[PDB]
Amino acid sequence: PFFRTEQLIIRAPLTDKHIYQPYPSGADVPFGPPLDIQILHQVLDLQIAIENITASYDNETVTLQDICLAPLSPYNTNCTILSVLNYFQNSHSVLDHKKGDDFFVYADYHTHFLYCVRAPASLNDTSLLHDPCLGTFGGPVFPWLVLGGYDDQNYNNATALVITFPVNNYYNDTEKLQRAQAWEKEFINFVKNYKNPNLTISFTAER
Repeated sequence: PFFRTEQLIIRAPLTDKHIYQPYPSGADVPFGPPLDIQILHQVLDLQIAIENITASYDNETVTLQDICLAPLSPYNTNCTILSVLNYFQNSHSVLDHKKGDDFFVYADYHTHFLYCVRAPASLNDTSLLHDPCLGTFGGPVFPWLVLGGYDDQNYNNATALVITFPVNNYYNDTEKLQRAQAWEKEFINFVKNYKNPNLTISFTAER
């Protein structure tokens, strides 16, 4: 009777903490293993791969786009994806945005992250990048829904990422429910056969 939850919890066991040192000054900001830039690129590609899973249901193909919660559709049909990567609009190149010299970096994904976790609905991070914080589904991503293992409200210290793909409930529509469940089986098969030594992944699909 409520939305269906497909979910991943991702950790980076072989990755160390690192230190963001802001420019021109500012105090050091620690960043947990899974907010390493290379880990975030890997996770974005896993997320996109999930977005492009297709299941076979009799003579139809079922995509996530067919079954996902797209509350702003038909005008914005982007699937709702609650993920830290949506602060970068699920874009490798936004994630790599940086303002810097040959010696110094004035703004980068650290800056954007630190701003967005406090202003998730903002269209402009007020920094030299001027990047939006809104996810590509047109809505905000609250930091406590997509990060775990941090202390207080220091989301930069997160030790796990939470990625959620809401799917329609299809209450009183068993036919479409069949397609959603076929896609969920394919989701499970994919993730259970995805082994990346730099990542641990807990994964669940709706019962």
